[PDB]
Amino acid sequence: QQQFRNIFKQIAGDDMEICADELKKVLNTVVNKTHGFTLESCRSMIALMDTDGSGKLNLQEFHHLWNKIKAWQKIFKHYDTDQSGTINSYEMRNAVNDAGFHLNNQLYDIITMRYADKHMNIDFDSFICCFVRLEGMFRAFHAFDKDGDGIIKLNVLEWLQLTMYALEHHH
Amino acid sequence: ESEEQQQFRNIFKQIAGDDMEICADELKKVLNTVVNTHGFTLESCRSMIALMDTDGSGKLNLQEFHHLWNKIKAWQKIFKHYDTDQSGTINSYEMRNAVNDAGFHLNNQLYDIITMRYADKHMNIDFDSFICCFVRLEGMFRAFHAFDKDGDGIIKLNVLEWLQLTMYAL
Ligand SMILES: [Ca+2]
Ligand SMILES: [Ca+2]
Ligand SMILES: [Ca+2]
Ligand SMILES: [Ca+2]
Ligand SMILES: [Ca+2]
Ligand SMILES: [Ca+2]
Ligand SMILES: [Ca+2]
Ligand SMILES: [Ca+2]
Repeated sequence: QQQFRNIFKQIAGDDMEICADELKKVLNTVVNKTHGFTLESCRSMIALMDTDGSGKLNLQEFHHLWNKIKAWQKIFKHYDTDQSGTINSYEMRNAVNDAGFHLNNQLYDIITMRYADKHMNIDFDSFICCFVRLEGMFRAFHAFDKDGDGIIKLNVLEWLQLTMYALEHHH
Repeated sequence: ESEEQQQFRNIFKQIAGDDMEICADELKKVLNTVVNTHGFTLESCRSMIALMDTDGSGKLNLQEFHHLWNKIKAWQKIFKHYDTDQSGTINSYEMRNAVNDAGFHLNNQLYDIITMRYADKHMNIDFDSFICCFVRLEGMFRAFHAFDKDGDGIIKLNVLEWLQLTMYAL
């Protein structure tokens, strides 16, 4: 992680961790070309990759976030054949499935309604935002499902753990 | 009491518009101008509505708002009790007590999660976050008992049910 370490150091600043603002800046500087990451996205990335609960991303946490964005970008580029900077809503079903998320029709429509624009396309920022929320929601759940069957039984404090973790707070 | 309900009818008559019901934007207006920045955010008002919209209309009628108001009053009294230095904030130990004072029994993991989500970089909770946390806590307790139809204290969820909930309800 030669100058990856160095990129992290520049933006992280004095506390050596990355808050939402620093993440936007680094992400829009290095993943580049309207087509940029919003502060909404970067906050949900922090919220969901912040594994030690510090509230900001350290190097290790940032590096995992980064490998995730790249892999998701590969899938975007694969479906945006006509370089439009967007994929239509049908391709999103495919994208999500390719990235490992086998869902259902109710969920595919929720995703389209939430993340598609008025032409029914989905830009990269929305694309990444949606995948961040799916991975984050899946990992929150998975922590109670180490056996892997996709089914969990919860008591009330377990459900409060899950849900209070899942509900982001922005102010 | 009755007078406060009259007062509140008069606020609604002014800002609720024709439906006499308040959406999240309208609630924001009300709370931040029955007070005189800090103040409640849209995000928090969205959660207040999720909590107290007991008829599922998506907005608050007068009675639902009155109930909300009362809870905010009660929680505010708890907040005061701990913000002794008048700082507008309370610290993280103070939140555990405030939480327990408000009736919620939780555990150490929940205290860490509350801190991660509601505390600033100094590990203090401002009032917007305090109330926002409290309504979510109460809302989530209500969800649980509503999902637990047999009452055995346990709920079954699959990953898709979960992903379904987290995309609209949360
Ligand atoms: Ca920093
Ligand atoms: Ca961290
Ligand atoms: Ca395209
Ligand atoms: Ca299981
Ligand atoms: Ca209205
Ligand atoms: Ca209502
Ligand atoms: Ca204080
Ligand atoms: Ca049950």
